[PDB]
Amino acid sequence: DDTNVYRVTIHKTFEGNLTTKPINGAIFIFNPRTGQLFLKIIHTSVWAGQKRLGQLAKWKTAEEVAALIRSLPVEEQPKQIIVTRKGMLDPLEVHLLDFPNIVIKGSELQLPFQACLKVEKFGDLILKATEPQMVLFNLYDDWLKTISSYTAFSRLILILRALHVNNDRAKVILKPDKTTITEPHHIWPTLTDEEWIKVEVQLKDLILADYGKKNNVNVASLTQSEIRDIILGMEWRVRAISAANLHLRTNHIYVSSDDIKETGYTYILPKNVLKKFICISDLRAQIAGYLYGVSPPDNPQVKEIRCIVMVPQWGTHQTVHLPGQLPQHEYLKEMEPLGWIHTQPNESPQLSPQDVTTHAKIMADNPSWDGEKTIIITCSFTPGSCTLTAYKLTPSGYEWGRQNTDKGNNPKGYLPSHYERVQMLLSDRFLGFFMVPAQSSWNYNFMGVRHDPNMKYELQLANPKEFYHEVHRPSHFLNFALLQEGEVYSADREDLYA
Amino acid sequence: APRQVLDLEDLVFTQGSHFMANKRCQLPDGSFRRQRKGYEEVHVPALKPKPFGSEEQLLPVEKLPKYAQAGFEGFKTLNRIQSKLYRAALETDENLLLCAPTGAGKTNVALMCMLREIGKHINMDGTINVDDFKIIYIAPMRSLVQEMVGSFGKRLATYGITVAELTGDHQLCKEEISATQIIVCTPEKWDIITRKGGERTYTQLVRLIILDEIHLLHDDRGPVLEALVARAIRNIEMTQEDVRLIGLSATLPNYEDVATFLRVDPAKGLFYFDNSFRPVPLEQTYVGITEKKAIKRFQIMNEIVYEKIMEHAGKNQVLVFVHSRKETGKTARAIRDMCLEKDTLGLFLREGSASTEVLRTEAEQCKNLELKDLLPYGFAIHHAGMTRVDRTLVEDLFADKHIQVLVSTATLAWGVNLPAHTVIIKGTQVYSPEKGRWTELGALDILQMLGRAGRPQYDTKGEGILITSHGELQYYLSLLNQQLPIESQMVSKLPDMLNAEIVLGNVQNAKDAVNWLGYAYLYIRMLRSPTLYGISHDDLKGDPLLDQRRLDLVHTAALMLDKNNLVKYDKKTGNFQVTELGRIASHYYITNDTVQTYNQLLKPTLSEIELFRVFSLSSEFKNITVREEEKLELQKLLERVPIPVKESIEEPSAKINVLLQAFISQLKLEGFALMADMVYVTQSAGRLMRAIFEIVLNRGWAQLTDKTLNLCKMIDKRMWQSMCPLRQFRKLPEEVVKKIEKKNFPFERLYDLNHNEIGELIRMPKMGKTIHKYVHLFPKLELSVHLQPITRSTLKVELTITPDFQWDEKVHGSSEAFWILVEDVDSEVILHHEYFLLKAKYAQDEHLITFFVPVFEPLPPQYFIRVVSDRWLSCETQLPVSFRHLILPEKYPPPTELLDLQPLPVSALRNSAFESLYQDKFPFFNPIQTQVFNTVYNSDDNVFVGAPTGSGKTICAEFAILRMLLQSSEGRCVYITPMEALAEQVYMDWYEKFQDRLNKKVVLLTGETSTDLKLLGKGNIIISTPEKWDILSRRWKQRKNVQNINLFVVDEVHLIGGENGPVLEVICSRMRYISSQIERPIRIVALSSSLSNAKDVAHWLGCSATSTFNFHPNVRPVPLELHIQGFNISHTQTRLLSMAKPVYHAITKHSPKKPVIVFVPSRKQTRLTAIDILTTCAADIQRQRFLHCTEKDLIPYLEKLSDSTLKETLLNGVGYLHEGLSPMERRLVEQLFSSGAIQVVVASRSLCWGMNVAAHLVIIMDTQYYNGKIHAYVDYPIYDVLQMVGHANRPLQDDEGRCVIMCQGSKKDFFKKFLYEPLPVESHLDHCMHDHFNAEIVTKTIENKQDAVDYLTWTFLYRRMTQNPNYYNLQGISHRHLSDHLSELVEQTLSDLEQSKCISIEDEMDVAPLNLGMIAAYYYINYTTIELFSMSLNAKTKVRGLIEIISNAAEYENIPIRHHEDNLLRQLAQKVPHKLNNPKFNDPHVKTNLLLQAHLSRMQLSAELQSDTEEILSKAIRLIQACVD
Repeated sequence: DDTNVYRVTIHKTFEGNLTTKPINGAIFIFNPRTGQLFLKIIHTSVWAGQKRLGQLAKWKTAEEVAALIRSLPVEEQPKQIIVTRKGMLDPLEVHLLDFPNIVIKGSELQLPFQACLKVEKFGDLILKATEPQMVLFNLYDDWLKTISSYTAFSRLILILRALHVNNDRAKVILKPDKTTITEPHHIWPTLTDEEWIKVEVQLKDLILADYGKKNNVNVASLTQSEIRDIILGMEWRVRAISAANLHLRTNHIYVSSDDIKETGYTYILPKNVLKKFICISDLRAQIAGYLYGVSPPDNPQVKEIRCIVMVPQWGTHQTVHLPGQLPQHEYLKEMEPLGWIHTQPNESPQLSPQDVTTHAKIMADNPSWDGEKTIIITCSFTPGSCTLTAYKLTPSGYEWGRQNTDKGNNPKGYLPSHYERVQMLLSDRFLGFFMVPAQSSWNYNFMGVRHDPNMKYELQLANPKEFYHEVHRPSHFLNFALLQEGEVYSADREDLYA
Repeated sequence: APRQVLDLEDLVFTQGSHFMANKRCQLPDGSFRRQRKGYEEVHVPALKPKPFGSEEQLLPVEKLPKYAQAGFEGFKTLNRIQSKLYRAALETDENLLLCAPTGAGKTNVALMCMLREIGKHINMDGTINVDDFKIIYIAPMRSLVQEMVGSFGKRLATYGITVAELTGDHQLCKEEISATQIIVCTPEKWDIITRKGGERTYTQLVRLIILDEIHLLHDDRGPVLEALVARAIRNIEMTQEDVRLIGLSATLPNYEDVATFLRVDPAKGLFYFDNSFRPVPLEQTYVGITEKKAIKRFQIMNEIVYEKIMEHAGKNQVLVFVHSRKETGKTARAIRDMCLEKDTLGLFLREGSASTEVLRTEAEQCKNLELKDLLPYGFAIHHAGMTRVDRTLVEDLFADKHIQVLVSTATLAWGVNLPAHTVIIKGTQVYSPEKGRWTELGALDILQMLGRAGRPQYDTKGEGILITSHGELQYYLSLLNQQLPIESQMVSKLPDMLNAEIVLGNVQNAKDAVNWLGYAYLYIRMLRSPTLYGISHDDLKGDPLLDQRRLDLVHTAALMLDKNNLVKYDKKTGNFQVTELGRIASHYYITNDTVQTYNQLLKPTLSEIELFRVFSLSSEFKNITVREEEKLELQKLLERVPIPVKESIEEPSAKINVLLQAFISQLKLEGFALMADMVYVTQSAGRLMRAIFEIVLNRGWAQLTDKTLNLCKMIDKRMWQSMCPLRQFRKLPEEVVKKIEKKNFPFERLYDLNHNEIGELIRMPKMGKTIHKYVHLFPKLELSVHLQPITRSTLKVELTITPDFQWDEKVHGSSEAFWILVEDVDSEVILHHEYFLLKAKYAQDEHLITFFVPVFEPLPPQYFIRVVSDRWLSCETQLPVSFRHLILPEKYPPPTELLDLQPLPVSALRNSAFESLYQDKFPFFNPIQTQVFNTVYNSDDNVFVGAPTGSGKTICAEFAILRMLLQSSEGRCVYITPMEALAEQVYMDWYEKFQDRLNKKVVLLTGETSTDLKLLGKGNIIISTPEKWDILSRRWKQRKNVQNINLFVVDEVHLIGGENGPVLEVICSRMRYISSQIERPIRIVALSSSLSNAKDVAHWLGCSATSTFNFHPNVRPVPLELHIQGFNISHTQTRLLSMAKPVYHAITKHSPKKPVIVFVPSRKQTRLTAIDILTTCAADIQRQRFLHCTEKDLIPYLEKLSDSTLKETLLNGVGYLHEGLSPMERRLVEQLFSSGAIQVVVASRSLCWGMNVAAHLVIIMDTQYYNGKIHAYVDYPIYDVLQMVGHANRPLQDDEGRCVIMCQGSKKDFFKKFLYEPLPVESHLDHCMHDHFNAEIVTKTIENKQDAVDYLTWTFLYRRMTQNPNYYNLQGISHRHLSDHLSELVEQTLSDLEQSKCISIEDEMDVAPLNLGMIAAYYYINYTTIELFSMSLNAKTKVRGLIEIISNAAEYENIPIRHHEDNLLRQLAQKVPHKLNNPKFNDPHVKTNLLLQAHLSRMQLSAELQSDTEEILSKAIRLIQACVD
């Protein structure tokens, strides 16, 4: 519910204008069986300098769910993100590729999730919110003992509707006694079984009676359908779907800036190749590519990656296994290899042991590339964006990745001293191109029967296609079991055109 | 008063073909009405025919025109209607209108009007060869049109005349229809052909229109017929060329008004008839169902049909009309169940047990169709649904009267001519996806279904039982009698009419819009009864001439298409402006609101999921819906698609998308509803995707164009490119395609295998042979390419493409169409595009196309050139353009500043005798002139002067010439122009400038070497040509008249870039060489246009930084505004055809008060263009506007006229300037155009060099030219066309100039790249060195290898080398790279020269001349010619062999052979004395051989070849003497 993220107030001026003061907003998220509410409240200090206000609160909500998905235990990473507000679905589906297997959808079925701020606790705490922070509370806190998650959802929804309608008869119902208190550690009044059932009657009759006295309706002659509807609301293909937005991520870059070793090389790349490469990659399908570049005249501390080489391979979640036979190419005949690079679904600030291992095992399988002068560029898919970094293995990481046979997640012999940084720069002055395999294209993603790192294949001075290209998925595209002579049936082929 | 818009929704007809416009009906003769339960049944008996009048005899084929009777065999007795019509049908080109019952025989009336139109072109010694005649025959239906074409082919082949049917794509089959006679087609066929332009390339020779069954005007299809009629009438009144208009329709009212709209005379051109002359008089019955529930109606229909079945179960024929797909077999078994449950009643359709061939009907048991259970009984079901030959096997025994009950669909009435006794038609409706659901069937459809009851041979009078509604039976009985009035649906497609005619250009302004909207059949309709057309009588009388109605109606279409970007103009102008998107939509027949949606949805990031969804949301099918009854199976339909539409939900968008994908996969969707939706959607899908593709490709989204080419191929072939390639060639089975598809074996490695290995992938040598032949039929284009750097950001790419698969003329057919697209570094957007259309002639040969592509700041590692066919599946060839080592040329310093000094008067130079021929001409010298004056007069330095043609370069040379004359009286000066026409023209100025005024004799170089040596030495001023001034004076050492030249001038010094400029370049080099050697200071004055490399030109030709002055073409005496005007078709024919409107329009728009020179590519194009401009100005009633004078003022100059074309063209004020007219005729035309009587001049492209008459407006139209050397088009020369653009300026009057470069899409881009920017000068010394090197080696100035190096140290390549070494492909610009380049170049040159037997190379350093070398040096012939002569001329040869040897010379192939000339010289060499062995007339060797044979035979030739033979003989003499030596 991003209904509360946008808030203002109106007051009369000495000019005669209704002067607008922005107020604390909050984007709310609910989970029924967890009884869980998480409201990310930003104080009015947010919209001081931003011209746009409504779409701004919307984008803030989408980015907020994005960073919350980045911070929340992956064990709780949900499959779907349902949105009361339609405009969330767009920026959410833009930013939540950071949970790319989390689909975004809007609800035609609306919930009184914002008007549940008609409780003094949450509303007051929202207006008293002194800084930006997401807080959580337990709504059905007491129910789950001898009640169901489903019934807790239905009851919270109905009572929320009744509170959004009047909240005065709702306070009458919710404090009908002076001795019956509510648990303060809980959200709702802890009532007995028959007490909660009677409160269900109160809230349901409230919804029905207010509905009828509003709509001049014979609300007793309404069915259970109208009653239920009114009370509770209004009366790899995943990759083929998500990966098509790879062009929107390109225009959002982050280049890891940190302490400068200030002795080694610094890698400067033109960003158009990185855009096109994240476009020929996907959100989870990681692409691998060997970089090629030049050092500028009289500028030995700079290594500008001015060309991309894509060799026959495929990419998985955490690793990428590329051709052991490396690229020979005339277009890079005056060039040098500066190492490797991979797109990444997962975001952490540590150079992959598997990647650095392939790198050291390539610098030891070919001494032409210099180990300390080899670097691996990881392009991580952050909330609706790409963040790029380039790290390099010293002799320590080199030994680790060279003799390291088991490429597990945290193997025997990983270390925080293993990898080292180099500084990278995006540049808008010079552009290169890419070179890809000859007899097939780079991508064998859907084809594992034709995969080998020793594979014999040339490189070609040409551009690539997207990951899901009609070529590099030969499986489904040739899937055709057809009865031909059906075309004689229904022989009305009226054309009249050409 | 401004026009007032009307709400264009309601004033038109809803649900066409069912209108029932009349408010009452009329009873027939014996109509009887019986009111029964559940249905009211009305019956009307057969008619009594109109009695033949007294003294009336029918017509056989004997007393008819003799040439007409051919092909009418077997037909001795015609129908009386055709008999009475044939007199005027054979004797009159009047517009004819027929209204007669279906089956009356008007078909043969139109057939006879076509046979007589064929006889209109005939010969004594030649047959009906149709190079003079063509026709357009618009028949209503596809099956009937196909049937008529198939029959009239054989019937009409009697003379050998071919009737073709119109299905062919635009450019694939166009020259085949050009190889066709009368074209049979549909209204939409003709409409799409006209919006594509297909009608005007055939027009002026297609003098007949044959419209059959025009009654669909009342149906919604009426818009196409009305567009045809309106455009026909309007264009005919503009062209004044006649055309026969023959329409045939059923018997109904409004035929007089339709004839009026057709411009048909009711006096002698009317043929009207009722239902009384019918072939078999029809007794009709309408069973109207008033039942409230269709649940009752549906079985009531079965019961009433059972009654109508047991009625004619006697000796009779029932033809059952069923409306649904499987309804053919579904109406079956209902009669069977009635007959079976009737207790052995209803059956027994024969005369006994043994009779009527029941054993035959049983023994015909096996058919792939449902004949199994239907043939043993007499009632059967027939359709194209079941099979192909089973329809034939049903119709055979039907004609044998062995099937007295046959259930079929309206495709039967659309099918071949087969008769029937009685009809029983159930339903009266169809399922139309154009409006979205069930609709009353077509009027023409019901007339068709009632057109097959009753035979001419066995059946006497026919009947019919139609089960329809009691409410719609009023319309249905007023249809079966002459009571339905034929109205129009014009206002519906009036928007598409406006868009199409505005793209077509016959209607630009609101005036032409009203003139066109008055051309509709709707115009006569509103004129005679606006009643149902949208006006009350008071305002109707208040606007009687429909002026106000044409002011209102047009406005609505104009504004709607204006908002939807098919038009753009405010209420201010009224003149229309169609753009690329409107063009794509109008040409590819997608809706204009769908085109708006497509323009708004089209984005660079369009994925497949979004592209197919945008195609499904097209406004073409706003009537398609997603019913639940099929939405259950719709789940599966979404499940079987590989590309997910999942953003789309269960509704018409996703249903259309998943129908697209299910069809593409060839997936079976159970429901007939979804089936029909698929039919219509995928029928218009090709068109929609084609429009979107053209749009996004022209917009430049390369990724969108790739997605759209994938979609286009997949929608053409109804398949996926991920499937085996040979699935597009019908030859190899699905089993074989799947056998190749089972395992992982890319196509791209299927070629390198052997014939056995190609099948050994699946282990089947049985296929290896045919699979191999298929792989050799698999299309491939092969690409080589070169890159040449001209400018820093601007480069050129020259590609050669050869077909790498031998074509199959049954599959490849006429030609191969593809796109070659130049793309940037990462290939996201396209840089440029050339659409390749290669005919059957040019397969397997390299295709050499030259186009320019730029670069930008971030120098890229590689660009792309992608050549992929239009229709092919999985066939493409990309070509890298590697720029990693690319270094473009130096950015040239900017131009010299235009400083302001006083306009120098002509008395500035203190000489009055020099001011005399200057002052009286121009009062003030140009800024460039007054700036140059100081350095050009008061100094003795060498000048390089850049100013574009028209800034006074002649004065820049003349000041220095007068300066040399002032320096000394007897000083010498030689000016050189490599353009012979320019040299002669400037000599024409200098003759009066010098000989009379200054007395300094002027001499212009000539071919005769002795005569030219003598010419010099008498005159102090010598104008010259490049070859005449180089060949002579290359050895000038002894001729003392050369070294004394104190002044040398050179006109058009930028010309180095083109071929044959090496002569003048070596000449200026040697000029400076002699200037150093003679010990005298020798001045040079070079005048050329603006060039970036002017600095290097000056530094080489002996000028310093301040003493150089180069100005850009933007500093001009009268500044010129130039524009690029595109016609987006690739065919040069289509471009030249559709460019005529812009030329006349530009005459009227930019310079209606100024003269217009229209430059066209060809000489004969000049007469034709004058004719076209005259036919465009004559319709514009203000005609004869290109003359400013009276009638009789021309007669004294027209008395000497030779071509009747030129006389009349000048009479209308146009006039043409070309070779074929006499020189005095050129003088007369030049006088007229320069004096202002003829406001227009049509000039051939070659005349832009020798144009001695100035002008105000220039229109350089169709900048291509069809060079026969490659037998293909090529760009006009850059500097030539630049001078052509300079040729439109009148310094005396005009303050600015107007130049219109009409060029194609790809050929206007090079204009934008080369015209507004100046052009540098290039050096081809690397290519043309050996000739002059040999001449000088003989002349003993080049004495060794190092001496040839010294020679290299002087030329133009020496300059441009480190300036742009990418031009001569020099891998280096440093000292050692330049040294090695010069060294190796001179080395290889002298080596080839010594191998040619021309020189002797001793010690590898020294070199000297020999016999052949001296021969060449003396005779001024090319080394190749000398080598061929030395190697061919032998002991026993004769005149014949030496003729061919000298004809194949180098300097003998420069003459070209023009278009379609391989026949003239062929028939000439048929009787030429010395025959040849396997020669092609496209080789200038055999061409010069033919010229030699003709000149030796003294037979007069046509001027086009006479000029050529003259040019040959004028040069052959030196070669002759050298060969004798």
